Parts: sequence; structure tokens; C-alpha cells
Amino acid sequence: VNQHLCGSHLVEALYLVCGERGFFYTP
Amino acid sequence: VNQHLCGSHLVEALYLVCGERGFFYTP
Amino acid sequence: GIVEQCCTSICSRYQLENYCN
Amino acid sequence: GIVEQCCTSICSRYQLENYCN
Amino acid sequence: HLYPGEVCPGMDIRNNLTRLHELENCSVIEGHLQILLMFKTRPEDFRDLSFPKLIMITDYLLLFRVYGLESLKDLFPNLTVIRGSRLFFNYALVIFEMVHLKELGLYNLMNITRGSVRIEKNNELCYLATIDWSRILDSVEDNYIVLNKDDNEECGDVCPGTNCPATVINGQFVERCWTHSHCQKVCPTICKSHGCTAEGLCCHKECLGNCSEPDDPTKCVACRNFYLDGQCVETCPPPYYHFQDWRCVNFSFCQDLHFKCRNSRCHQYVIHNNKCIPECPSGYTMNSSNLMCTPCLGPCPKVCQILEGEKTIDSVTSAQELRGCTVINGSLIINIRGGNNLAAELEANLGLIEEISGFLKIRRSYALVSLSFFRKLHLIRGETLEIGNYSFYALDNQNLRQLWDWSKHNLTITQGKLFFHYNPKLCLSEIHKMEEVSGTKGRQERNDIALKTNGDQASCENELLKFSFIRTSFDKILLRWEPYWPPDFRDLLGFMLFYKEAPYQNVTEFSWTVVDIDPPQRSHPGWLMRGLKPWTQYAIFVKTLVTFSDERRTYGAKSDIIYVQTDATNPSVPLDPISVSNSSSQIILKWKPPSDPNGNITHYLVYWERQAEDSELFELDYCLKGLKLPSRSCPKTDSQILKELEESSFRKTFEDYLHNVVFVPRPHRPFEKVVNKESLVISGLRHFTGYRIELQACNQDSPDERCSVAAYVSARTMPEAKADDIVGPVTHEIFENNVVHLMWQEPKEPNGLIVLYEVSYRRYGDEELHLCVSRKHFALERGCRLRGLSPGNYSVRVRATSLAGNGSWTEPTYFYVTDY
Amino acid sequence: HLYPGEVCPGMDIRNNLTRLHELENCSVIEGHLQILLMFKTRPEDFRDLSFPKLIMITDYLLLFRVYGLESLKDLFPNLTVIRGSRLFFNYALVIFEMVHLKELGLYNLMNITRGSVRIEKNNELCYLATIDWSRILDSVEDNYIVLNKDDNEECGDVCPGTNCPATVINGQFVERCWTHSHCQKVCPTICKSHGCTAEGLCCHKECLGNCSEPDDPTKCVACRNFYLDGQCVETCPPPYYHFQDWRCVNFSFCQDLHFKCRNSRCHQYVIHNNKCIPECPSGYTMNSSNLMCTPCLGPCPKVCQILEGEKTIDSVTSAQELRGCTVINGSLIINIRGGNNLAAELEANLGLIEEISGFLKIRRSYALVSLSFFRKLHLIRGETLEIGNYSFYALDNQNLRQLWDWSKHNLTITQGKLFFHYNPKLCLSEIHKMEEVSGTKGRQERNDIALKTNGDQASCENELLKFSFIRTSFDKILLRWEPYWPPDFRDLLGFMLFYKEAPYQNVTEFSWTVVDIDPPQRSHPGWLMRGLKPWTQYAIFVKTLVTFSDERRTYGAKSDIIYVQTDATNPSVPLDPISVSNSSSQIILKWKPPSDPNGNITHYLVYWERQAEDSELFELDYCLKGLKLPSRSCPKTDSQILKELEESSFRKTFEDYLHNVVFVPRPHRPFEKVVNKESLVISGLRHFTGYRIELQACNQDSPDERCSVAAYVSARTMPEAKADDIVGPVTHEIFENNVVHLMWQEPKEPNGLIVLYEVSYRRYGDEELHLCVSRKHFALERGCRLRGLSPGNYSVRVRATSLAGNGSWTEPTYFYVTDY
Repeated sequence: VNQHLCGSHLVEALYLVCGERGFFYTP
Repeated sequence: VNQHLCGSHLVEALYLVCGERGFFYTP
Repeated sequence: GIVEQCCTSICSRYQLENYCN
Repeated sequence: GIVEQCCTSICSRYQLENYCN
Repeated sequence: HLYPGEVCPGMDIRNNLTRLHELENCSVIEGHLQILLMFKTRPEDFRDLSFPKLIMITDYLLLFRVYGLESLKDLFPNLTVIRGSRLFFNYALVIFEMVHLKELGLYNLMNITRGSVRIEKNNELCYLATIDWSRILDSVEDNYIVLNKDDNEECGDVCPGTNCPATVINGQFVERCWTHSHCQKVCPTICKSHGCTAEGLCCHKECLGNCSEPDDPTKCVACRNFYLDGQCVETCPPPYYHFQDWRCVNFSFCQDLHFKCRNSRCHQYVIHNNKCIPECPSGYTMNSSNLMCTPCLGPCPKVCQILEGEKTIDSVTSAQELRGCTVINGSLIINIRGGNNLAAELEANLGLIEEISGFLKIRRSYALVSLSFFRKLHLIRGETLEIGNYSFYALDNQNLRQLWDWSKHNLTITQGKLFFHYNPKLCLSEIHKMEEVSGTKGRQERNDIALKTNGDQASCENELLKFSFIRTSFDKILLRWEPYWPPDFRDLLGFMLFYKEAPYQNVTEFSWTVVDIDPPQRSHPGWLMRGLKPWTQYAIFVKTLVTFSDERRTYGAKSDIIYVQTDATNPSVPLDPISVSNSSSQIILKWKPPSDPNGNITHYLVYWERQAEDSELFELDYCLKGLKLPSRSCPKTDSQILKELEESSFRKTFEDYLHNVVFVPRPHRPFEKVVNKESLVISGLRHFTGYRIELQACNQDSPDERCSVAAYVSARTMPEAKADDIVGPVTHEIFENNVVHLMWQEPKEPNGLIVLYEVSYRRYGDEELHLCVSRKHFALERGCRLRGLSPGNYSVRVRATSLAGNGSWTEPTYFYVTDY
Repeated sequence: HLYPGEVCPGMDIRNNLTRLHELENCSVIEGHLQILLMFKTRPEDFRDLSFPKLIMITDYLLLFRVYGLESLKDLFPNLTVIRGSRLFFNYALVIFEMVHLKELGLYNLMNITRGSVRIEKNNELCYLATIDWSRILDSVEDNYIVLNKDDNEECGDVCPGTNCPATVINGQFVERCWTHSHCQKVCPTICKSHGCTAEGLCCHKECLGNCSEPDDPTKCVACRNFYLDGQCVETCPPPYYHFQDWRCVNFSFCQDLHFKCRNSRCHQYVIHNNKCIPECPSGYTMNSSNLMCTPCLGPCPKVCQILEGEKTIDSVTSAQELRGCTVINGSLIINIRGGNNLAAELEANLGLIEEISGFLKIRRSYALVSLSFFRKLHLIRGETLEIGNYSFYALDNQNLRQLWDWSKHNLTITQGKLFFHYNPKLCLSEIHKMEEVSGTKGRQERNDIALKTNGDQASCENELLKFSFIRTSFDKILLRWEPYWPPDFRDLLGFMLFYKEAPYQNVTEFSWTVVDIDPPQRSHPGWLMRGLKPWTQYAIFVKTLVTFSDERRTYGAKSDIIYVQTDATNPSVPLDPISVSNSSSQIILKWKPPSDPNGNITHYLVYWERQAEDSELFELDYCLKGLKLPSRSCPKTDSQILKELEESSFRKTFEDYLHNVVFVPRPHRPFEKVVNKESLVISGLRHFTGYRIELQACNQDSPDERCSVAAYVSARTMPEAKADDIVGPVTHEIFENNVVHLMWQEPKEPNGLIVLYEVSYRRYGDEELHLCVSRKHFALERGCRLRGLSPGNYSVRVRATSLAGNGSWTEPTYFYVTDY
């Protein structure tokens, strides 16, 4: 599945891709 | 008198300027 | 022609004898 | 940022792990 | 008959009439005639001067500021043909600023083969609307007759009617006259263009305008096709060649013209295709001995060296200077400030050019609808570019829709960039197709092709919206269409729905009531219609509303126009129900169909019921004094919309900024049924009965009636003849003490009811005495009872009064009471 | 009291609550707190977790997609101050997409020093409209609270009223409550920002939000200006320096921070102006031993190396990164997709920059009105140019009016061209002034500065039209203005006249009824107005209509708005005229002022006249049966305007072509006067009499009355009680043959008139007998005459009937007739 991710759909796509490991943020 | 001559005013300006000799046209 | 000389630019006396005999 | 990569361009799977731990 | 005298090639007259005398010896002008710039003249200088020899002018006639000339009926009394081989700004007859002129007077002008007529700035000119230009010009819509005395004032136009033929121009017949004493000669419809004689007979087939004898080639005043030795010929027989498209000449004349041009300062004539033309076309070259242009053994085009390398095309005469050109060694600027389509003549003059060495520019061409008149345009070298290094400049074209037919047309641009701006009816799709076909895809930079100006007034969304569910009701229509989402779904701000009643199928695109539908949430979007008129066909289509993106294609989505008709319902009440009685048993009822048929009115319903007479009147003592019985807005500016765009874009911008910052990429009653009638005759009616009429307009008969309330009206028949008359002999009784009691049979079937009776008894020689008998009085006393009568012989007369009025008296009855 | 515990520099919490337990040991956050991206949580995970120690946040608080959190009243029960030193997209409190939350619960938040609050996309959030943001935010118009449960649905909002204070927000009072059990604490107007205690007493001057004891610096929970050793101070006493604009620290702390930054990976702190700031401004440099930045012996600016050499400014936080900059080693893009003016903060953050090494671009800045926030912008080197070699790019600015104040502002552009497009409120005059001032006059090429888009919505004709003759009449105003002619007088297509009612003087520029006026012929142009409402002031000005010229300046001419008031005339008829007769001699007349005063109504006219009784009623025999006496427009636009433009341009084009070709260059009644009253009391009225009232509303009294027709109404007074009573003793006469003739004096002054008399005679023991006496009967028989009475003693009673009703009986009269 390859398409444009915008708005909340981007958040949903990132949560589906990852979230068992968690998002990253610089220390 | 120096100004813009347009429309019928151009014809009038030429007629005051000349007309004793007449307008010119190529033979 | 005469119109681009007079209506657009500024016409003095001298050239108007170029349009007369 | 992420938005110019995804909403404008076309996002594949690989880079989305660059935003994950 | 035909043309005598000289040929007098076209001349120009200026500043005086001294040189005007050289038109006396020729009847045909092989050129153009201009009479202009004549200030020191008086109206008495033209009456004595006339040119009856002149017949036809090949090119055109121009009159410009000739003072003192009041009518041309004296100067040119025999002008009949203006061929228009060469025009003057796509005009064949120009009359401009011709002061001191009242009427044209060209009463023999019949056909103008090519061109139009422009008449302007003649404050004293009349008799203009009294000319049927359609009989002279093939295309009358191309004329321009404005700023004259006819519209500024109301000068008299006295066309002799007692003779001037009249023809309808828009919707009324008006007489046609050139002057106050000359009617415009009109030929019968059978005489198309060959002309008619005095009595109305068609001339020869190859005649034109006028003729002396019908069906005679040698007796015509203007040959339609060609002239030769006083005879009109369809083609010039050998060894005569077509010359100037109007006459045939021998080889000697063409050779003499060629030699005269060669041995002097030009139109060095040649011969080709049985014609003596100024120059033979591409691929031919004249020989040394003979003048014929033989085909060349190579591709040699006819190059046309444009002076200054930049030629502006603004008229038919300016385009005609490129006739026969194939390769242009310069630049073209197409600029027609017109209002009428010149594509027909422009494709004939232009369109034979193959390559353009310079740039092609189309600027402010209002009337142009397409650039298809370049039939064989392939290569634009662009060795000389427009300022800014451009090779194709389209700007401010108000009606340019298509550039070329890309299915079969090829184009090639060598150098130079592109430019497009303010073309409201030219869409970006055509521009990009031109980019792909030409080969200049990777050559334009930003803002060379605008986005908010190209096609902003044309609907070319090039994406289809499909309706999925439409359902119809009494006055509501439910619409449903498939959802649409741009790649950035936040760009979709909603939909616009355009609806308009369409009586017939053929409706335009792009009234048109608008309603805005919010975008759906992510269930088809849909919309329901309110306030519709029953039994009406409407046009429905949906066009999306999306946010502009300056970088890429704007976006596109719309639906084709669909037609939906709402169903039928009960109709309205009939209007103006009036009932009139024409007979004692006949009444006529008149009405009109209701203002809201709501379908096809199929029939009508009429109901009858009798109004019983009031019981109050039966029980009154009308003999008492006082017995007077009745004798029966647009979206709030732009600010509004803008504000919504700005708010939506601000929300999207904040979302984008938040996502950028957060994420980091780690490395029952009687009735009937009317059938298509608006009136009905009624029979079987009792005299003087109140009839209450219930009338309906009903549009459904067999599958249950669906129709609204009824109209009500009352009617009463006319009075009868002897309904109120009292029948039966009058019986009298005399008691012992002289008591007179009368018996008379009442009118058992009266006009409604009897209110009273009158008994008039007069003794012989005495005066007449009256007595009123009421209904209750008649019921109680069984007639008339009198008290205490003087002895003698009286005469008894009885009358009955009803709702109609006074009834007839009864026959006299005589009784004698004893004197004791 | 004051702040205990640690300082906990701002942190970020993600993906779980495991790391959230580090906020327990600090009360103040010296940074920003973000709680976001919390998917795997449940509502039971937040009840047990609370942070009562937290008091204030320096930068901002951000909540983004935390699942399970339903209210912040448990997480932050003591948050009271958000200083907003650093914002998050010009917002200090952001709650975005916070699913599963119902109420905020921040019931101790009192002041947000800097920034705004944005709350968006919370489908379950309520208790929003029940918060008075004006008591927390200095500027409430900058908020953005949309797309919540309050507007999508109608969720209940139960503020305890039986206690929550209510304050008007727009026009109505509504109670304020954070939750269903917490009212928003409101301080009295005397306590501006220092806060109030429980009983409503102002706290210390250096206090903010809340305090324990009024007028006690050491018992406050939020220092307004600075914090030091548990005391709020105006400024830090020596040797303590202001740090982070919220607290004071000693030299040791600042030195330790500087050393820690120096000896590691930063904000290498320095000291200047009694403060420990991250970096001292231009012209200063830190020393080796001490940290103070002494002034430098030369012009060394604070260059700010912009990453990628191209920085977009779209928010207060993005502009704040350039705070203190003077020379920018990059490019600036100003793009505020807002709707609210950010110039106040943008001039504070920006405006201290002198030179820009790159290009300056302003694109789609909706809210900007001027570029004056660049207080000290002088040089734009433009070493790096925008695509297309541009050094100044202004595009699609919806409200940009002025670029700079050229009277006192200088500018210099070294390289690069200019660009201006789609600035509807920026005029060409400003652009050309900028060209002259900057020094790039001979550097722009065609179409770099558009003409149809710049200033197309602003009136900047920069030429004055002067009215010469204005005259006023009843409903017509005659206008005359001096003629205006552009250099090409054929360009003038006419004038547009704008008129509109102006109740007060201050009227805007650019309703507004338009009328087109044809140009004059070459007598001032002038125009007359029709259909005006009398006594009204109008705003009049004229703006010329001229043809566009693409090459040079378009043209300009218009007149300043003038005010003319039409005169007065006769007013309208008064409405609702009603007269009521409360008493027999008093009638009250009520009416409404006319709907068309046509000036000031000064007085009223009322006219009186008595209606004489009908003579018909005096001459009727009412004793007969049947005696029931009454008991008394947008221009067709494109399909229109364009056509006229095209026709005029075509005429001019033909004139130019003709001139080019032709010329060759050889080488009485009672009344009264009301004074400012709408009612009148009328006395001196005859009893039971109908009057005709003529009422006028008249606005001119002394210089002749100028007022319209009168309203007519009828009023009849009440009847007197004893007017119909018969006065005088009853006289009876008995003749020889027992004939009774009665005599009673009539009620000479009755209620209008007497219609009949009744005589009731009853013999002692017999029945009462009635007789009707009519007016003619009374006149003829002089009372009552009875014929043939049985002998006995009768009782005579008399009554009179009037138009008002029934009169009282007379006293009994007894007469006895002989039995013979």
C-alpha cells in the first residue's frame, strides 16, 4: 500500500507501522 | 502649442498647419 | 505612421510639414 | 519534515521506521 | 450595355476637384477610388459635376471628409458593382466623417461581391434604415453603421408609398427607398443575383445587377464572372487568360505588362493555370522566352520578406498581403480588435504558410475562437524572439478555446519559451498538450503560463463525478453521488450543486441556483432538495470545490448534467368560475384551467345541489308596511468566500506544522364528467331554484382521483311567463249579513313562492279599493274575506306577487250584495 | 506558598507513562511540557496519578492524542500560570485531537502572560463555553476553539447556580464553571491581576493569580514579575541577576551554566545589563575572566546563520528565533496563513535586522496590512536570488496596503529584479515609489509587476475631480463636475456616479447605487438624479471609466466623497387615527406620527365639526311594525461590459488605421394647535352627538403651512342619563263623549332626538294597555288621544324612546271617566 498520507491518516499510518516500539524523540 | 493629437483633433491640427499647399500622397 | 508619432508621442511643429506638399 | 515527504511526495514503508525507535 | 471607354487604374483624389476630371473617359475602374480630404468646397461645386459612365469598381470606394457633397446620386448615378478584390480594413464601402451629406443616393448599387460597408460619423446622413442591405451584401451582420442622424435624431424618412417595395427586417414590414424619390429596386426571389428588368423578368444566367433585355448575355451592365468582347463567359476561351478575376485578355497584353514592369521601376506579371497572375506560387519559375511558370525540380517555397521582421495582422486587407505565402521570413502578430469572426477569410488568406522564421503572437483577439486557420503550420524556428525570449505569446484572448486539433496537427518550436495569460476560455490541458506535442516540455519556467487566468471561466475539470442514487418525490429530490478525494483530502472544502428547471433537453453548461454541501467525514455525500414545483424537469450536476495549490495542477472533478423531472400531484382550483343563466332550464358555466396544472388536466367534475327556499319568507306578514322584498442576493462579496478559504488553509497549516515538529527522523348528488372542455350546458333545471355549483379540475380519473378542493358559485334561471299567474275561476260567497268571502286557486307551481295576494274591488261608478292578502292570511281565510260592504255590484280582480315581482291580474268577477 | 522542590527543565513524554513519574519532585517547569502520542492507555491509568506540586509552566503546555485522559483536574490541580516565554505556533496552550476527554478541569489557571489557546478536534470535550477566557488572556480574539462537542452536539453544561459567577460575553449573562463541581474563580474589578482571596480581597501588588494572605509578598503562589528566596520583587537586587525573565540567581549559578556548556556539547551564557542572558547583543563581547559583555570598539553585528539559507516565517515562535538579529546571512520568506494581525509581536521579534544577505519574499500573507514591522531594514544584498533572479517577491497578499513609510524609510537593493502580483490593495504608485527609492528603476522587465492585479480592489486614481455646480430640489439633485480628458481623449468611455444614503458623516470609500454617464462631446458633463426621498443626506462622488493601456500607466481620475442633503416637503398623513368617547362631553383622540415625516414634525392640526342628525329619521312613523332602530439589479457583467469595451476599442482601431493609411510622411370651524403631543382631550361637546374629526400632521407653522391632506375619523359622545327622561306633569282631558287627550311636555333637550312615545293605561283591576305615539302622531294630536274607553279609573304612564335607547317611565297619572 503506497499512497499520500496527510492529516490524521498520517498518524494512523505511523501507528500501524510502529507503536510496539514507540515513536522517537531526540534526548 | 504642443500636446497629444488623436482622432478628429489630428485632422484639425493638420488642416490648420497646412492646406494652402494641400496634403501629400505618393504618385 | 502619423498616429504613433502624434497620439502616443508628443508632436512638435516641424514634422507636420512632412505630411504636407 | 515528515509532511513534505509523505503528504506531497509518495511514502513507501522503509523510511517510516526512521520515525520509530 | 457592356463597358465602353478606358479602364483608368485606381486613383486618389485630394485637396481639390481639379484632378477629378480624369474619371470622365472610363466606365470601369481597375483598382480603388478614394475621394477624401476636401475642405475648401461648397455644395454648389458638385451639382454640375457628374460621372454617369462609371459602372463598377473592382477594389473599394472610400469617402473621407469631403465638404459640400450632399448626395452621391449625382456623382455616381450608374455604380452597380463593387467586387472587393482588395478591401480597406475588411470593408468595401467606407463613408467616414463625411460632413454636409444628407443621403447616399447610390440607387443602382446591387451587388457587393466581397467585403462589408462601414458608415460612421455622419451627423446629417439620413435614408439609412430605408435600405435593404441583405439584397446587396451576402453577410449583413458584418456591417457597421453607427453614429449617424438616424439614431442621434429623428430626421424624416419619406419613402414614396403611392411604390417602394417593403420587406421585413426584424418583425415588421418597412418601405425601402434610397432617396425621397428613388425606391430600392428589388428583384423577385427567382432572380437570385442575375438581376431583373423593369417588368420583373430574370436576366441572363451569367448576368448580375441589371440588364436591358432578359436572357441576353450581350445586353448586361455587369458580367457576374468574366468579361470578354462585350460578352460574359464562364471561363476565358483560348488564347485568352483570366486577368484580375474580372476580365479576359490575350497573351500580348500580359506580355506587354511584364515587359513594362521589367524595363522600368511593380507586379512583374507571369502566366500560370490559364491566368495572367502577378506571381506564380511556390514550386514554379517563369522561363525566359515564354511567361509560363513551369514546375520546379526542387522544394523552392515562396518566401515573403516582411519589412521590419514584425507584421501585425488586424484586418482582411492586412492578411491578404500574405496570400500565397508558404515561408515567412519574419514575425506575425495576430491582433483582431473586432467582435465578428474573421476566421473564414483569415483561413483563406493565411493557412498556406508552412514555417515562421520568427515568433507568433496572439494578443487581445476578442473574436477569435481557435487558431485552426493555420491549416499547414508546422515549424516555428523563432530565430527572432519576443522581448523576454519568447517564441509564442498568447495574451488577453477573450474567446480562445482551442489552439489546434492535436489529433491530426503537428507542431515544432525550435527555440524560445512559451507564454499564456488571461485566456478565460483556454484550459491548462490544451497548453500542456501543446507543450508535449511541440517538444518544448523542459523549456518553460515558472509564471510563464498562468494558472488563475487560463480557463478560469471554463469548466474543464477532466474528471467525472457519477451519481449513485436519485429518488423523486412530490417536491423533494434526493441526490447521491460517489465520494471524491484529492491526494490531500483536506483540500476538498465541499461541493457546489447547480440546479435549474429545463423545459427542453438541450441545456448549456457552466439562473443556475447554487447550494453548498459540506464535505463528508472520513456514507455518500449526497444532498436533498427542498421547495420544488411539481411536474417539472430540472437539470442537476455537481462540481467540486477544492483548495488551490500554486505548484502543481489545481485539481479537477465534476459531474455531467443530468435531467430529473418531479412527479405529478393534485392540481389547483379552477380560476374565474362564473355561471350565467340563458334560459329557464339552461345555465352556462364558464371557467379556465387552474394556474397550477401539476401535470396534464384530463377532465373536470361538476356537482349540483338545490338551495331550498328559506322558511323565514314563508312565515312573514308582508302586508305590513316595510315590505321591500329583494328582487331575486449573491454570496456576500468575495470577503466571505475568501475568509472560509483562509480559515481552512490556516487549519491545514497548523496541522502540518504540528506534524513537522512532533515527528523527528532519527538517523349523492347529480353530476357529470367533462372531457377536454372549459364550458358546459346544463338542462333539466327548475325555475327559480338556487343552484350551488361545485366545480373541480381533476387530472386522474381511473386510478383514484388526485385533485384538490372545488370552486363554488350560485346561479338562478330567468323568470318564466305565466308561472306566477293565478289559474282557476274566482269563487265568491255572500252570507246573510253581506259578508264577501273569495275563493281562488293559487298558482300551485309558482316561481319559488308567493308572498302575497291583492284583491281590487270597485263598485260600478265608484273608486277601486285594494286589500293585501298575506300567506298566513290566505291560509287562515282560504282567500279574501271582506267586512261591511256597501250594497252594489263590484268587480273582483286578483293578483299574486312572487319573488319575480308583479303577477298578472285575474279576470274580473262581479258580485251583487243585497240592499235590504 | 512559594515554589518548593526542583526546577525540572522542560521535558517530553511519549508512548507510555513510565517516564511521567519524574514530575513529582518539582513545582515549576523551566521549559515546556508536552504530553502526546499515548495510544495504549485506558481511563483507569490516570485516576491514581496526580501532580499537585506543579504550579506554573514557563513556555507552554501541549496535549496531542493522549488516549484515556478524560479530565486534567486530576493531573494538574495546581497549575495557575503559563508565562509563555516560548510559544508553540503563537499558542501557549494547545489541546489537539485529544480523544476520550470530556472536560478540561484546569480550575486554577488564572493568567496566561503571553500567547493564545487553541483547542481543536475534541469530539467529546464539553464545558468550553462555560469559561471566561477574557479573565485569563489579555487578547481573547486570538483564540481558536473549533470542532468540539459544543458545536457538533448539544452536550449538557450544568454549572452549579445554587454559586458560579455570571458575566456577559456578548449580550447575555451566563454562569462560568470549569466542571460540574468547580466554578471559575472571578476576582473583583479592583484586583486587576494580583488575584483575590476566598473572601474577595486584593492580594499583594507583586502577586498574581492566587494568594493565601492578602497584602503579603511571601504568601503568594505566583510572582508576577520575579522570584527570589520566596519573595516577589520588582527587580533582582544585587548581586542577583535576572534569569529567564522569571527568577533571580547569583553569579555562581550563571558561571556554572556557562562552564557546563563550555566544557561539553548549548546556550553558552553571558552577563549583560544585570542579567544572565544566553548571548549578549551586537556590539558586545564576553571577556575571559568575567562573563560581562563589554561594548566593542567597532561595528560587529550579531549575524544569524540561517540553515539552508532560506527560512520561512509563519508563526510567533518561528520569528522569535531571529530575536536580537541584526544581519541575516540567508533569505526570509514571510508567509502567515492566519487571519489575525501578528504585526505587534512580529515587530518586536523582527525589525531589529539591518541587512538581508538573500532575498525577501512575502507570499499569501492574508493578515498582513503593512511591511512596516521591519523598523530598521536598509540593505538587501540579494547574493542568493529567488528562482527567476528575483530579490523581492510579493505574491497573493490579500490585505497588503503599504510597503513602507517612504517619508522617513530608506531602502537599498543591490542585485535582483522585482516581482508583484495579485495584491488587490497595493497600488502601482507605491511600487513605483519603491522603485525610485531603492535604486532598481532600470532593472525590471515587462510583466515582472502586473497591472490588472495590483490595486484592482483599491481606489488610488491619484487625480481629483472637482464638482462645479450642485443644486438641490424636492426629490432631484443636479450634479456638475469639471470635465476631464486623458491624453487620448477617446479612451474616456464615461463616468460612474455612486450615491447612497448617509445618516452620519463618516462614510467609507470604494449599497452604492451606480449609474453610467456617457462622456461629453467635444458644456460640463453633469447628471440629474431621479427618485429621491425628501430630507435625506446622501454621499456623492464620481469615478471615471477609461480604457486600459497595457504598456504604460493605466489612468486615474475620481472625486472626493461629498455630502448633500435634500430639502424638506409636506409630511405624510398620520396613521392609526382612533377616537374614543369616554364621557358624554369628553372624547380622547389618539394617533401615530406619519411614516414619512419629511423633516421635523413641529405641530398638529385638529378640526372639529358637528354632524347634523338626518332629517329622514324625524319624518318616519316608527309605530309601524319593522321599527328596528339602530342602537347608536446587477450589470450583465462580462456579456455586457466587455462588449462595450470591445466596440469602443474597435472604433478607435479603425480610426487609427485610417489615419495611418491616409497620411503619408513624404521624405370656519373650531380647531386648536397641538405642541409635541400625540393625543388630545376635547371638551364642550353636546351630549350624544357624532363629530367628524379632521387631523393633520403639519411641519411648518409661521412661514405658511406645507403639509398634506388630513385623516378623517368619526366620534360620537356618550348619551346623558336623564336627557331622554320626560319632564313636566302629564295633563289629561276628558270630553263629553269620554275622549281622553293627554298632554305631556317633551324632553326638549334629548339625546339627539326622540323617535316615539308610549302610553300605558291600566284600569284598576284590569290589564295594562299600550299605545305607540310617533313623532308625527305627537305633532298632530299634541300628545296621546284615546277613543272609546270603558268607564273606570285608569293609570297613565308615559315614556319616550331616543336614538340612545329606552327612556324612563313618567309618574302614574289617574283619570276617571263617567259611566253615564
